[PDB]
Parts: sequence; C-alpha cells; structure tokens
Amino acid sequence: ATCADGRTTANAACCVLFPILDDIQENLFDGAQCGEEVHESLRLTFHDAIGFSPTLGGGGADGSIITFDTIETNFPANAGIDEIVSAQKPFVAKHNISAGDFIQFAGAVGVSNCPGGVRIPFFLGRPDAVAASPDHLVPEPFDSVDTILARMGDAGFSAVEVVWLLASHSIAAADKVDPSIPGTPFDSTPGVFDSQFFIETQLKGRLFPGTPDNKGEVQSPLQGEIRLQSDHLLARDPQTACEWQSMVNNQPKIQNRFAGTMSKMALLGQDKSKLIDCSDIIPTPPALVGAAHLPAGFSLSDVEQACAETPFPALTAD
Ligand code: HEM
Ligand SMILES: [Ca+2]
Ligand SMILES: [Ca+2]
Ligand SMILES: [Zn+2]
Ligand SMILES: [Zn+2]
Ligand SMILES: [Zn+2]
Repeated sequence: ATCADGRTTANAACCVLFPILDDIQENLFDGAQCGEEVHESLRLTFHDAIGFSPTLGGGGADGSIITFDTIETNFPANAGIDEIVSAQKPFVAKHNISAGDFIQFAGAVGVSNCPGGVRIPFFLGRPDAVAASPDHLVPEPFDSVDTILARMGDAGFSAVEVVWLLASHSIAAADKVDPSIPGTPFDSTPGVFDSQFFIETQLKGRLFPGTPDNKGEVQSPLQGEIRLQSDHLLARDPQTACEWQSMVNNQPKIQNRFAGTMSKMALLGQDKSKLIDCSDIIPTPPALVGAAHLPAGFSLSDVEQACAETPFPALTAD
C-alpha cells in the first residue's frame, strides 16, 4: 500500500504510524540516535510487559505503566522509569495510538537506531489497559538467579530466553543503582548493540566505579562501567552460563534471538491474531560497528570462564 505521503507499507492500516515514527525519531530520540531515550524506552517495554502473571494478574504489554502511572511509577523497581513515562505521555495523547502500542513501537523504533541492532516485529491494535500491574513483578538486580528465572518463567520465558533478552544490557545504563554515578553503562559500547556486554560481564571485577556498597551492584572491570549482581550471577551460574558465553562474538545469534524474544515480550497479554503486522514501518538498523574484543590491556586470563563444556573464545584485546 501507498500512504498519503508516498511512503509504502504492506498493510494500509499501518500508515497511521508514519507520522508517529517521524515525531519520535526527532523529539524523543534526538534525531534517530541510540542514546538515553532509546535505552529508557527499551527498559519501558520490559517494565510494561513483564507486569503479567497468571497467578497474580496484570495485562502484560498493555500500556498500563502509562495509563496507571500514578500506581506503577511508585513501585520501587520502577525507580527512574518515571522520566521516560512522563516523556512518552504527550506523544500518546497527540497521536491516537493506544499506550500499549506506543510503548512497543517506540522501543522497536529506538532499537533500530543502534548499530548492530534489529527490527523487532511490531503489531498494531492493543486495546487500552484495564488494570494496573501488581507490584513485585519486575526483577531486581539483587534477586537470585532462581528468583529471576522463576519470575521470567511465570511470564512465559525459558532460561535461555532470559539470556537472550539481556542483550538489551548492551545498550543500557544505570541511574539509580549508584546515584553518585548516574548514566554509567553496562558495557563499553552503550550506543552499539553488540556482544561487549556478554564479554565484559565475564571479566574479573576490579573496582567499584562510584561508591562501594550499593545493593544489587558488584565490582566492575572498568572505570565508567557498572555491573549488576544479577548479570554477574547469570553469566556464571550453571543454569545460564553456557548460554551467556554462546552470545560472545555471535552477533547473528544476538540479533535473531533478541528480535524474536522481544516480539514475544511485546505480545504478553495480547493475541497476535487480533493485531495487524506493521513490522515494515520500523527502520532498518545500521550494521554493527566494531567487533568483539577484550578491553585494552586485558587478556584471556581476565575472563572467568564458567562453561565447563566449551572454552571461552580466543578474543584479542584492543
Ligand atoms: C532479567 C532481569 C533484569 C534485571 C535484574 C534488570 C535490572 C536492571 C537495572 C537494575 C537497571 C538499571 C536501572 C537504573 O538504575 O537506572 C536496568 C537497566 C536497563 N534494563 Fe534491565 N534488567 C533485567 C532485564 C531486562 C530486560 C529483559 C530488558 C529488555 C528490554 C531490560 C532492559 C534494560 C535497559 C535497556 C536498561 C537501561 C535503562 C537506561 O539506560 O536508563 N532489562 N536493568
Ligand atoms: Ca503493563
Ligand atoms: Ca554495547
Ligand atoms: Zn536526548
Ligand atoms: Zn533519562
Ligand atoms: Zn544456580
């Protein structure tokens, strides 16, 4: 189909998204960059969607975190989500899209700005949310592997899918874990969707980048990077370590698995058969820049190998 402005899409119902795309690329993502607001919007997709429990309730990827912001933005795990919720709200108000659709659309558009990134499948038509998420459904960095895997499993994700989703931490920073060093990334390339996160989390810790006693934080290998306890554990625990290492220098796998698992996440609480496929509105991401490496000065002996079956691959240092 051909939209009013000449841009094309497989389904004409998707044409409504083109002005939304343009508006967010300029006014949410600073001119289509893979920066702060992309990182925050990607986190928001998860905090919206993971509010889904057969036992406890919540409608998943339903926009509840916006619609019921007064409740959800006060949950402790939603610390520091409230800025991006406030930023997204006016776009929802001005564009006649449900909040659930908008959150997933913005997340997919944002990821597509990141070199190495993917075009996450995007479906249009989620109804407005009808309940707030319960509290305590978002994993915390001080939660154990067993707790995290049980929570994610409750929502429908296998252990390997949790690892795949954590490729998000390749384009990510922390503002609240250590509030003395806001904006500190989880890998050395927070503007590049790459395997550096899976490499750098496997390194021996060396230092605390800010203060030395924050809940849910462990030592980082690098000044200017922060390491979550949860990521530290997931990289090393026997239940997940082999899958974690399999992501290292495996860009095609990171791409394929992140896109597919994000689509699953974006559809929690929804039925794809009642939605319209608008995947081709999402921009084409740039190719990866750079290549998997150890940080400058590091060597393979700095890697804490945790997969008994398969040795860590022989990366070189910058
Ligand atoms: C599996 C358990 C997970 C835990 C324990 C966890 C924990 C965290 C924490 C503590 C932060 C930093 C918040 C702050 O202090 O500002 C963070 C940031 C982030 N998380 Fe995760 N996360 C998990 C899974 C995910 C998943 C599945 C996604 C997928 C979308 C995701 C995407 C992000 C992104 C993109 C950021 C960066 C936000 C920014 O730059 O402000 N996380 N996460
Ligand atoms: Ca929700
Ligand atoms: Ca990265
Ligand atoms: Zn900005
Ligand atoms: Zn911010
Ligand atoms: Zn374990």
